[PDB]
Amino acid sequence: TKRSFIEDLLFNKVTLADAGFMKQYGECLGDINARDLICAQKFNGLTVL
Amino acid sequence: LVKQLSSNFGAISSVLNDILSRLDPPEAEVQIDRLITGRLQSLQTYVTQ
Amino acid sequence: HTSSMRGVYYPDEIFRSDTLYLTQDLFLPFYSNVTGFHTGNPVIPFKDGIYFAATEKSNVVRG
Amino acid sequence: TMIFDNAFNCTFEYISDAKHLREFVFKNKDGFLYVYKGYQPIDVVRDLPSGFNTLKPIFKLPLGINITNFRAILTAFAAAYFVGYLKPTTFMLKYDENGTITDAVDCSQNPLAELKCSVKSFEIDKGIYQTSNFRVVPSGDVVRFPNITNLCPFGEVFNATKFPSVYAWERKKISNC
Amino acid sequence: PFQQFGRDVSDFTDSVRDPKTSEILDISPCAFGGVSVITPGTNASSEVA
Amino acid sequence: PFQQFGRDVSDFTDSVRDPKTSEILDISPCAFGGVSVITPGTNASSEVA
Repeated sequence: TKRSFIEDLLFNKVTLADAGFMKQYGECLGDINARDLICAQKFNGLTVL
Repeated sequence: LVKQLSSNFGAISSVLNDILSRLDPPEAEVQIDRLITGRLQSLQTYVTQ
Repeated sequence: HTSSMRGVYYPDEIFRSDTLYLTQDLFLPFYSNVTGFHTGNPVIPFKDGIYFAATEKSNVVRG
Repeated sequence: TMIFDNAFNCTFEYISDAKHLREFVFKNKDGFLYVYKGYQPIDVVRDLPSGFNTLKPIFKLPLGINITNFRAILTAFAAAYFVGYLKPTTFMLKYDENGTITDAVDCSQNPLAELKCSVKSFEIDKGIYQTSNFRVVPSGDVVRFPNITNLCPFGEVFNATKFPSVYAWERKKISNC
Repeated sequence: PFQQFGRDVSDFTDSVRDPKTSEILDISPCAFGGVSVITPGTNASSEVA
Repeated sequence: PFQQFGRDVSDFTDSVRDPKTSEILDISPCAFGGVSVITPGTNASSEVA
């Protein structure tokens, strides 16, 4: 990773994203570098940019 | 905002494609207008917040 | 053979000052496909909206 | 000669008595025939020349008739038709001085035109502007249901070891299947 | 086996077995959203993305 | 000549030709607004503007 140890601790402790409620909105999670770039949508019409 | 979508804003049911197979078109007009007004008020409150 | 920005009529009788009005009842979209019978021959085309333009002098197409 | 053919049922008699490019557009809506007229001096003989040619309404005789055809052009003859059909779409009309249009934008051909119609402007600045929402129209259709619950024993009736004679024929009571 | 259909967290029908044969999952949401227009300026050029 | 009446940018009837004779322009809006009261204080005096 291109981050420091403190940045890794900050991005690995507060990044809970409300496990269980993350599927309440459509979003294309992932990065283009990993060549996965999974696009996910929901019927509610709510999207997070 | 998601849970407010399934709310009976003075209509028969809070689910589409259900009030159109058991009611008349002239009554379905108001049955849909009530839900539309309720959802618009909920979305306006969400946008204000 | 193409209606390049042709067929723009007044949709109503309302006089409007300098502004940008949005019309919904206006028809004849730009760059359409017209069928010109440049020969004249009596034919029976369809209806529900047409664009009858005559490029001939002395009012040949008058009926 | 088509006028003097027959006069069985006649009504609504209205006679209004008193190169070249005369354009006409006919519209039938709720039993109302809208007639527009426009003139433009042209010189080319190939096809419809470029331009705008704002049309002017002349007649609005309803006639309560749902017209569906048009024919009987002149004879004894250049004579073309240049007829083009139309579809219901939205338009943005500019209104310059003295109440003339001289400019219009059809919001159905390019995304740039739709953007110009959305923000109500002919000169668009640089940047991203949300205009509308796209939808995917379903093409096919899938219908699935339970195949069979109580299969009818038609194989026992058709495929059997032997059948009785004609004078001693036996019927069946196949029901609730 | 007793479960016929299934809903999501947003109170929307997620999947359902095939009633005829080969009981598998079912509908996923289709692609939608708001189309945006990219214009480098009308005075500059007439391109559009 | 074909236009009978005309509206403003606010979709309100601005002008209209005279049906009887002497076709000229027509109605302009009247005077209205919110009347305010100027008081230098009840304990000071009883004047009011």
